[PDB]
Amino acid sequence: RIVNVKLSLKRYEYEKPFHITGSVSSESRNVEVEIVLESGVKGYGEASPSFRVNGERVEALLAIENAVREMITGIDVRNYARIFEITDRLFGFPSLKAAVQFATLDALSQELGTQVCYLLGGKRDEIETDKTVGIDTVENRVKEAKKIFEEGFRVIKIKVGENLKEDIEAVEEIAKVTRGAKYIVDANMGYTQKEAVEFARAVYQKGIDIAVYEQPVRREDIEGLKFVRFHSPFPVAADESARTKFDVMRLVKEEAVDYVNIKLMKSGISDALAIVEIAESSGLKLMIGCMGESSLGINQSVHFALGTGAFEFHDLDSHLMLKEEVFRGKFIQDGPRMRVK
Amino acid sequence: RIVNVKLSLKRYEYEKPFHITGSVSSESRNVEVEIVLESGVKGYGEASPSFRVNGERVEALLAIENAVREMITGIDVRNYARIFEITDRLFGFPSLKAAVQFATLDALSQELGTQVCYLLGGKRDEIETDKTVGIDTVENRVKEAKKIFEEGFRVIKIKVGENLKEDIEAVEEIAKVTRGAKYIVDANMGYTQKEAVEFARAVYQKGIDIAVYEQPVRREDIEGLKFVRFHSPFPVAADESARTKFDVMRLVKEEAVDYVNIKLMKSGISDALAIVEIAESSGLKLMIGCMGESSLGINQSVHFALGTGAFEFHDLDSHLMLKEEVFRGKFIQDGPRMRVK
Ligand SMILES: [Mg+2]
Ligand SMILES: [Mg+2]
Repeated sequence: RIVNVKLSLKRYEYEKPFHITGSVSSESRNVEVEIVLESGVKGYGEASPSFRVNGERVEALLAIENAVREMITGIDVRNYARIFEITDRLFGFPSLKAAVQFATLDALSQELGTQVCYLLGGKRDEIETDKTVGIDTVENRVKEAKKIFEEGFRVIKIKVGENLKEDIEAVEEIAKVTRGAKYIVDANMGYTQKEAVEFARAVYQKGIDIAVYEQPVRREDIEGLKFVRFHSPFPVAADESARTKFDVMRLVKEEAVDYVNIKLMKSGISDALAIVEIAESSGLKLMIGCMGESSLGINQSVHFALGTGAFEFHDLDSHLMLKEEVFRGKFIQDGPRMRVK
Repeated sequence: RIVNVKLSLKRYEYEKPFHITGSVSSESRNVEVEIVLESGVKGYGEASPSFRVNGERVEALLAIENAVREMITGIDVRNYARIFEITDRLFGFPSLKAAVQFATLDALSQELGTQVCYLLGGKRDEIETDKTVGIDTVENRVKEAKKIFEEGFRVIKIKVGENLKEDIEAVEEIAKVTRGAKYIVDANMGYTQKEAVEFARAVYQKGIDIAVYEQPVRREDIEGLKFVRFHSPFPVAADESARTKFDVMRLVKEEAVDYVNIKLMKSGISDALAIVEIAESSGLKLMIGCMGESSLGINQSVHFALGTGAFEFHDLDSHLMLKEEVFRGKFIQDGPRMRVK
């Protein structure tokens, strides 16, 4: 039984300003969640709210701690489905929903003498994450790309979306100095339908292959996502357009995308599990991503990825871009590789 | 880790012959599955093969005991997702796939010190099953209906499909002497689309309400199921047409039915979990059914239902129709009520 739920503000600084389409961050403000059971067991989760994607604000999350306590204290974690249904009402605070739900499983796994990944199926023992190259000058982008490659990452995520011509130039240059690596391009909704297609064609013509082309158009433009998918040689993914299990069910029905970038910060554990099942029951493929989680937060996704083994690609580099005094995940990080203890 | 698997035939005789559209059974021949772990823990499951629904034959299941053994031994039950994936290759032996997957969770939960239902979410502490009135003369159907009503069952499942006129009469007669009960009518594919619609409209005209109208047409007639759904007042369910998670995705995409009768014997635990997620992500509603399971076999569905709490109706009565020496389920039953220990 849950006897207490604590929310705490935790600030983390980025090695350097992180720039993506329409956004620049030098700080990541998260809300840490701790659940305490009467037995003494403590489960931990982390919420990394996004105003841009989920409409959330950290101050708002912190303001509802008491309501969260009233919602689930007294409930036994072995009846976790009840906790999941209740926390699903927090659809306006998706990142907190995710933290609370994971902390619940974290606590439950401890009581059962096991780990969250095994509770979810323990399908994989290891997964590899890519690392992101934020928007900057072509020169700096190429520089960072080389450094990432030299660090051992064989999947490089390239941000674009604000300048088609320069974006194409950047991808081409990066490709030259990182032969052997796969590439993921993320426009974070910056392109129009035709621009998105032009980008893919231009890069394809140079002999460059893109593993995943993330959310090229605006979030409401489902038809646009489909248009790019059907007129672009690379796998197209929905990120901002895919927050709930209902959004995914809709994207599948419309045959809108080849991929969906699942993020616990958008869907929580409950919807994430539904999306995994939906993808495995259709032609949809998945990749798991992140927002601004610290190591404790990425831990939630690592266990989810390892347990379900449902992803072709993993973009869980958030903690790698933040200055963090001490590692706090229940997993092992070895370069791009991640395993469980 | 699993060090061995054993399959063995188990026969159960019916209190009386069970008659449904195009099939009469006097006995249920099941295949019990036992998995042994290096720790000494033993997991149990039961396969109730259906030749009519799954194309399975008891002899064939027993014949591949060695193959199954080779497939799963050496795998830790904490990595159950791996076992699920491997056993998914037994799509030609669905009932066996179910028995093995459940035996796995049964063994896993024992090691973790909990029960299968809690492992699956522990959503509910109690569920209620209906009881079936097989095909017979109107007079005998009415007699069995009264008896079932007297036993405390408030949801009565009525078999029909071989005689439209007599079927209507049977349902109308049963309704008069069981006021207060809800009814589920199952045609087992016996009607043409128009006959199915006429059956429903006639019952409706007499002021009778049908909770679930199961598989009124042939299994391949998806548009027929949809036709009945759009032209009759009661919720229409797919049973024989819904075996795999892929069948369900198709049924949802085509808006063919209101309900899907999930059966572990058709889907196994893996697909059943996917179907539950697909339903919760759409307008689809679910009921859980059975084939010819004995108490040990029904236990698999009871835990699935209690843990997921995903069903509106429960048709888990096969063990109540079979003569069984000793009860062998890990659950408690009081009339239509079923709870866990
Ligand atoms: Mg993205
Ligand atoms: Mg049926």
